Amino acid sequence: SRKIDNLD
Amino acid sequence: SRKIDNLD
Amino acid sequence: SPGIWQLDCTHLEGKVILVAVHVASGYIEAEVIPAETGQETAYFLLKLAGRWPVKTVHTDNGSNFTSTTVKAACWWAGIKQEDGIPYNPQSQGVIESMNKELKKIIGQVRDQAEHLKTAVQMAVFIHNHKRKGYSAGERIVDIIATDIQ
Amino acid sequence: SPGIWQLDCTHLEGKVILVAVHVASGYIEAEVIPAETGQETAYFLLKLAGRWPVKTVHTDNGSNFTSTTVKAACWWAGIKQEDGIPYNPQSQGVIESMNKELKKIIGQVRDQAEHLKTAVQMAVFIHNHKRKGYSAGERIVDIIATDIQ
Ligand SMILES: [Cl-]
Ligand SMILES: [Cl-]
Repeated sequence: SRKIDNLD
Repeated sequence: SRKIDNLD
Repeated sequence: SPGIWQLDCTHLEGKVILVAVHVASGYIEAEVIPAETGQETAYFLLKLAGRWPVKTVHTDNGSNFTSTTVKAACWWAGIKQEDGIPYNPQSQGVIESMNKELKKIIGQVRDQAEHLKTAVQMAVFIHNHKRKGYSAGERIVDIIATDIQ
Repeated sequence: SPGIWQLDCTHLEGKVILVAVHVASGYIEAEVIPAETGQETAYFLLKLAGRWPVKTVHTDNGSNFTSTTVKAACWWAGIKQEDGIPYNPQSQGVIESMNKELKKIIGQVRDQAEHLKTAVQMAVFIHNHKRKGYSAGERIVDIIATDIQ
């Protein structure tokens, strides 16, 4: 998701 | 419950 | 005073951020919970007291002060539970300024994290490492080591 | 050496206990998670590094070494991620003994807690405060204070 905690 | 985390 | 911490509860995004502040250093630990209950507060204090030598906690309100589960955790971990009456009116202002600074940091990182709990941990990290000179994380270690010696 | 930690993952009750050990003192932090994923490992290391000056982490297995989520948390928090190869065979022994000690403590408290997460935090607290002479919690503060000076 393009987040540190959700790279996806 | 007679537990530290559940006094019930 | 090396052993004295203050609990503080603030809200963001319909959720609750529980904070413990080590008063002499400004160092903090924090967590996100759906709501402040005695059981959540008790567990957070058990965690804090296994990590630092917690002698006294000034509770953040009368419901956590009254809560028998919070008192049972303080008994278990050897913590003296006290009220959080700001007999020193400067206490009030210090906590409000801390909450506004934490919220500012959280807004600066907020789009790097999907979940609020990540953003809050990023804010704990930034707060504790900020040099103001020493950081809060340096100050708390110095204070306690001095006490142990 | 003040900055070096080792991750360690152990199982109990169908659940996973993730542990970080500060190698020079033996001090620990730990959590219970349903399973050991790179996202849970990454969040745990973000928490640890906001609370102590984590310079290097030896990961507990190749999956967390490889995990890009874990590498992204180590980047964010300024941590050098390393493997956990016991080039010193003494390392395997020390970890195995720590897991057996922690499980022992957990069984000594297990009936005072409804949830495993409580019993694990009670065991962190007992482990860190045990004098063997200083406790692990005393050693880690002395080590890091010595480093800051
Ligand atoms: Cl609430
Ligand atoms: Cl697993």
